[PDB]
Amino acid sequence: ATDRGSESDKHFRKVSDKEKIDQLQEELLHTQLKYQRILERLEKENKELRKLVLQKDDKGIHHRKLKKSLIDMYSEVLDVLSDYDASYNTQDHLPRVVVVGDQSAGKTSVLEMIAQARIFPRGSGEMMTRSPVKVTLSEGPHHVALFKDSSREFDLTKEEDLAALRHEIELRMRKNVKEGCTVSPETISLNVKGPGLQRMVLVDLPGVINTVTSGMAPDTKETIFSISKAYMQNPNAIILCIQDGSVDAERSIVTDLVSQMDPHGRRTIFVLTKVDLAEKNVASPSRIQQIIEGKLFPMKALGYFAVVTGKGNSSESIEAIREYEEEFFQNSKLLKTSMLKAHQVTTRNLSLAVSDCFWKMVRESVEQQADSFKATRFNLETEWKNNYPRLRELDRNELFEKAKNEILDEVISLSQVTPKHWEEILQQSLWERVSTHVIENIYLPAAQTMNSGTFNTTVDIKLKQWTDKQLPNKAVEVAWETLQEEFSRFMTEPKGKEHDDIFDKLKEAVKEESIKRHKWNDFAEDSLRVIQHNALEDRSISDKQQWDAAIYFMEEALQARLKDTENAIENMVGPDWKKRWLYWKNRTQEQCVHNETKNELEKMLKCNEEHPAYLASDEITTVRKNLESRGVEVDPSLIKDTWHQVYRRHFLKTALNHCNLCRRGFYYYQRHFVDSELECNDVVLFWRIQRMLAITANTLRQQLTNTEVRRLEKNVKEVLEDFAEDGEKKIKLLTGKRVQLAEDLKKVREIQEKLDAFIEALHQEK
Amino acid sequence: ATDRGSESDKHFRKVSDKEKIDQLQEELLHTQLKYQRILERLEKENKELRKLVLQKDDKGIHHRKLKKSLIDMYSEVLDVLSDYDASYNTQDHLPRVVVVGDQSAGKTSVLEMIAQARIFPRGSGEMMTRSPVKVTLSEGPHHVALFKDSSREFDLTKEEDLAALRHEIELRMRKNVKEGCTVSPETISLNVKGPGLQRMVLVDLPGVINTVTSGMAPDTKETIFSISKAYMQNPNAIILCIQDGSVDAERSIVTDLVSQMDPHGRRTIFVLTKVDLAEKNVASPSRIQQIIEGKLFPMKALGYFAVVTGKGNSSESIEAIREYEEEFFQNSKLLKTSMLKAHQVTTRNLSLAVSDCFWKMVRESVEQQADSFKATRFNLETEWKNNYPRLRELDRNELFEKAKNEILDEVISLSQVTPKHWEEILQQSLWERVSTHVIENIYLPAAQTMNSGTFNTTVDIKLKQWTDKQLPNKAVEVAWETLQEEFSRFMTEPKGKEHDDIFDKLKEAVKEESIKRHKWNDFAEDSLRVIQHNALEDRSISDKQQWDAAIYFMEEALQARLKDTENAIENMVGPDWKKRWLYWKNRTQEQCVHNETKNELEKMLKCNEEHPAYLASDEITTVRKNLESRGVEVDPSLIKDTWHQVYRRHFLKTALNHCNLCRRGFYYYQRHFVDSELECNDVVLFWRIQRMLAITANTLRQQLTNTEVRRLEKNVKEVLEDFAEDGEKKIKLLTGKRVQLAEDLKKVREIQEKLDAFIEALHQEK
Ligand SMILES: Nc1nc2c(ncn2[C@@H]2O[C@H](COP(=O)(O)OP(=O)(O)O)[C@@H](O)[C@H]2O)c(=O)[nH]1
Ligand SMILES: Nc1nc2c(ncn2[C@@H]2O[C@H](COP(=O)(O)OP(=O)(O)O)[C@@H](O)[C@H]2O)c(=O)[nH]1
Ligand code: ALF
Ligand code: ALF
Ligand SMILES: [K+]
Ligand SMILES: [K+]
Ligand SMILES: [Mg+2]
Ligand SMILES: [Mg+2]
Repeated sequence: ATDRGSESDKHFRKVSDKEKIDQLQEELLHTQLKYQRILERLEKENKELRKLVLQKDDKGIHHRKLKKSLIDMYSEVLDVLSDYDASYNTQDHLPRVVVVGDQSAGKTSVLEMIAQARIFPRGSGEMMTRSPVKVTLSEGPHHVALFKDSSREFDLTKEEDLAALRHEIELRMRKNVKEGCTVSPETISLNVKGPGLQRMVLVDLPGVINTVTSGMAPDTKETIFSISKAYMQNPNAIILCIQDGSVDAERSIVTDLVSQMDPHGRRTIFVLTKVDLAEKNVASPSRIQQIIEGKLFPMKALGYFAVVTGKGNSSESIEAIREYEEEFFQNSKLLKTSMLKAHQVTTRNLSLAVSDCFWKMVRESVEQQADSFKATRFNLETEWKNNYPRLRELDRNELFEKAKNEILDEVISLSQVTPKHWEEILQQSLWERVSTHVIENIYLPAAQTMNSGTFNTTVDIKLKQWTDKQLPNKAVEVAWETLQEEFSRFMTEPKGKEHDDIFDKLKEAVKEESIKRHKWNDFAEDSLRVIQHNALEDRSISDKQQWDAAIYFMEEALQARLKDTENAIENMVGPDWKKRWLYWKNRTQEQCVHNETKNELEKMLKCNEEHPAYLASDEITTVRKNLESRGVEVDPSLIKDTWHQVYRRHFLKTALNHCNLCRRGFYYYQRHFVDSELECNDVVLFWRIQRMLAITANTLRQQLTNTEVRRLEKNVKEVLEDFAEDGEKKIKLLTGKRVQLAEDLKKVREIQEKLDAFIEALHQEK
Repeated sequence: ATDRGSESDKHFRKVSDKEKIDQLQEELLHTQLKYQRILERLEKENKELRKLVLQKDDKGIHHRKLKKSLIDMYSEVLDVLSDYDASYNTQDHLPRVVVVGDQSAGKTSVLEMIAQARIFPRGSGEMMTRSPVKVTLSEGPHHVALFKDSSREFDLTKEEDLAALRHEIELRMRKNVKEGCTVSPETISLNVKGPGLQRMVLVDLPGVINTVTSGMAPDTKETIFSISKAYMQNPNAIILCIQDGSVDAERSIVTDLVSQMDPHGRRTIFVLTKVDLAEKNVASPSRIQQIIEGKLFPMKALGYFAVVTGKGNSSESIEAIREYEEEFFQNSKLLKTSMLKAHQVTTRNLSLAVSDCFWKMVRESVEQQADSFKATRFNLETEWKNNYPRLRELDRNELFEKAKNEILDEVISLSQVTPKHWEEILQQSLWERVSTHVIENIYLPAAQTMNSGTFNTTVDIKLKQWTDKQLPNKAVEVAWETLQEEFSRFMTEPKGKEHDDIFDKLKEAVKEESIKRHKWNDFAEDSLRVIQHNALEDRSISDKQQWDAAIYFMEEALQARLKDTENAIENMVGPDWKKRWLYWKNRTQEQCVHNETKNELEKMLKCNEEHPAYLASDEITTVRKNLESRGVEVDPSLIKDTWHQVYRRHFLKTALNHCNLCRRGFYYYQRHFVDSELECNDVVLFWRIQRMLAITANTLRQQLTNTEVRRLEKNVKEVLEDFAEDGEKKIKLLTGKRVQLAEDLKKVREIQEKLDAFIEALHQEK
């Protein structure tokens, strides 16, 4: 009878097994223990069956050391790195090839005529590049590129598919840009296969703008510079410097961006675009001869200075661009009358030369990263472990689940609270809430008559009306709060000096959802009304012990009121001579008035001890004249306020003296046959309420332990499952700086594997 | 200007004038004044004597003094006395033409013989006359009728109006008779005029059954006898016994009743229905002759007449009665054998014998009804003079008006209550409500940490959440309930002896109605939330006096908590030896066990006075084993609860000593360049709590006095209007037994005036 919710769950839980254990045992334990093992061993078979078919498309199985997915290893390493750390602290050490040049140059053309002319939005009229776009190029058949690493199935040779693919990239480009600028560092990941593509990662960084026009947000050019740090602070970056062939080199921006990155040109190759505009204006090949020699290019870029040319139409196909480029370069005086042989100028030579320089840098510098990340992990683990010796290995998934079980365990522990605590806490809390209402609004005005029948009649009518409207509504609220008060203590209270504060955000977050769903039984009040009516209706106290308990607790309530009034009075009247002379204090003129106003009222009560609480205006006038006769002029309102506090002090002392004789007078045996005027009807009123609330608490406790705590437990389970799926809150709640460090350690460990996997793939040559 | 009465008077006068031209008086200019022309025209109509002369002629002698002046006025006297006196004990002097008998069909026919019109319910095989039906008969324009309170005139020569009269009578009978019975004493009244009518007042009473069949309630026969004795016991009434003539004289159900109520033959006249069955010998002719002569009556009788009717139909005219008077008696033995006398054949002789003796009884007996009227008025006025010298015709209207005015005045007085009292009581009530919530849920749990900064952080977070969710709702509850308390104090019995309870019914009903109809401002809680958040942000304390005030505030709260804990502890462990060996008491086994556990925990806390609230189960086991070594075995929860109580007591004593040191330090001076041992933070918290409570109380007082108190006053006025319009609620509320005495005195006076006018007219008739 102490608790019934736990028994119900066990009974039906066994029933479920008795009917379905022959299916549950296989699914719940046998399958799950083998499930993890088969992931390593049997999924291996299905992965290999498809992988081999995919490798045949790659040709990796057919040809040793030659596989189109071999270059995809390089991108996988960077994809983890960008997710692990997209900031300069990690990005600055990641090898890459970047397209750098004046925005007007159309610098991206170096990549458009390879694969991107079909799927990347282009054309003049507006700035196209909005954020770094990385394209993973690989020798292979035509295949729809990955867009934001998302799979696609499109034909790259038909306009209808390509147009939709151009839309997809544009959406990422603009969405990466936030208010205040037109460019964003947030990168876009593309991976395309097709003929003529080289194994390398080329990034089209947003074009630099000398000045921010009114058509662009003010921070455009500063943002591009910060994005330009992808190479300016990256010793592993290869820079393709694009000179806008429409304008002279002395008008360029790229010269300063790269010359401050590598003034020796060791990390860069200079490329020129739109050279054919030289013949749409008065061509000056003598300036081109300086261009090839790098006289006017401070970065002294190394390699052959390739040139890109195009019809300028934004619909020219990749094949059309290649054919146009070859014919123009092989005949134009810009290159035929200067030392720029077309077979070195052609973009396809740049793609090969860029691919050649790409693998040179990657193999040389990649091994340094493996040592760097390993050193990082050891330094992080040493400090992380020393500050958190308890957690040698931690994850945010492990952190959440521990709380999930811990929370459910505590709420169950809350369900283990004995009724003794519930009944005492509910009874004590509820009575204290309504202890003054009865005294001030029911008892004291009823005490103004000497007719005990009216006294009991008056209160009973008020109580029944009060009972119907207030008592069960306050009682449930106390019970609802009382359960939450213990729940919070069970939930988030520390175990002395040991406490995992890392879990407090989730615990309180779970509570708020669980209390919102904690709807107390809407009919609990109806039972209490019947109970309270019966508890009040039965006023028969035939037991001395019932009398003894009721009177002592009534005294405490009255003594509390007496001190409450007395403390208010002392402030109203101030210190007496004992404290005025002891602490060198004095009275305010109001306190002086109150003391004399008190004295006159005390004298009035000294004789008229039975004076009713209500004062006649003649008494108010009499006091005023009695005080005015001593030089004290008092507003009637002061007297009435003084009167109320002093009267209760007078009354309450009388009531306690009545209580003293009620217990003592009846206690003496020979006095029980003396019918004195000591009808302790207040003890009858107090006793019934004490019993009435005690029964109320028991009804609340029964509902508390039978229905409400189970609803609280059920809601917690519903909320915790929502949190289990709510990754963002789990991240937002689990921010303890050790799980985040543990998360970083995991990512560092993964990168070390990914770094070595690619490095291991480099070592396939020997 | 400062502290000058003249400025206050000028401000009050300006505001008063603005209110005088406000919307309250603006509406009256467009709703009341424009009808003063109609009021003036009505005054001119009232001052003209034309209406008074017309009333004198119409309500007195309109050329018919005997038939008109005091026949309808006699009916009014009877109606007013029956309204005042439900019983007939006071109607002995007022004669009536009473028709009683069995369920004979001729009961309807005799009443239509005297009231010569087919106006009475007609039926077969049933007792149609459920309830008494009064008809006033007199001369006037031929075949005209009236129905009391139906606002309709009836043509007695057309079937539609006679049917309307009968159907209205039947409907009133069906409303007088409740389910389960067929009869009801409630009356139905007609006013019928025609040249064939005498100055008579007739009552159509249910026939006697003396037995109940067909599922009818067994009380029906006693109800019938009571209805019929209400008149048959009237000394001045005239009783017409309707005898069914289809049976022998030996079967007469009503003879035995009149033989006891009228053994002297002074009222009772027997009439034989279905006289055609004497011609047919269906009924014994010998007994018919003897009843005509009167040899068969065991009593004296006033007379005997024949009921000259045949089965006929409901459409048969009165002249059918004349035709039967010719045919039955010229053809039958009733004259051929001289069984019946000629004057008994005539029903006009029955009508005249009843009418003349009826008015003779009127003139003989009605006059002396003034002696009992004067005696009743004397007794009522004597009771008033002895006990209620201030009591007047305090009927449903006067007491209601006085209570309404007192209620409005007391509500205005409430509306004028000073802000000081409002704010003080609001702060005290809200502190009573929130002190233990703060102490138990914020302060104590926070106290577990030694870092006052995290203590303050947790306290502020909990306070903000409590403000957002609970605090303003408790504040609004406090304001509303405090308003209710003051409103009840004004509305309910003043705490004196002068109160007259007679207004308590209306005062309490109005209080409940206005309180339940009152609604609080919707958005007070949002302002309170913002205000309380800002006040919480205000952590700047500079005055030692605020420090000490908050110290004593939280100190008194803490001492109350400490005493509660100590009393619970004493209950848990029982009294000490000082009482065990003084009052010869002892501890229970649980009490000794708890005392030993407390001693062990005290020893533990005397080595670590800073031990946290949480206990490890190893400490529980150690205490259990120590108790075993002391002969005591305990449940872990026993130790846990003892620890809870004693540790809280210890913490409270420690906090009280901490306050004792706080009052010897201060927020700023304890910290800067001093070796303070104090580190006091509770004072700031509870000082901020004091300030927030004071600000909330002041905001609540402003909202109250601006909107809510006047809203309650307006609701009170609306409720008073509703009660004024609600006659029934006034009837039930105003049952003070003095209202009823006033109503009885007024009604006795009215019947005395009607009787005096009636008797004066009677003397004018002689
Ligand atoms: N004349 C000429 N036009 C080019 C060349 N490369 C690209 N374009 C034109 O520039 C436009 C878009 O090229 P794109 O590489 O996207 O430059 P961006 O949009 O300014 O970054 C298209 O209309 C192309 O025809 C080139 O080498 N010579
Ligand atoms: N044969 C015969 N029929 C009568 C006599 N009096 C009345 N009736 C018929 O019975 C009906 C009696 O009316 P009823 O409603 O029963 O009177 P109630 O029972 O006293 O209310 C009339 O409509 C007549 O048609 C009578 O003396 N002889
Ligand atoms: F014109 Al660009 F990136 F070169 F938008
Ligand atoms: F039949 Al009756 F009164 F209705 F005698
Ligand atoms: K452009
Ligand atoms: K009948
Ligand atoms: Mg572009
Ligand atoms: Mg009848």
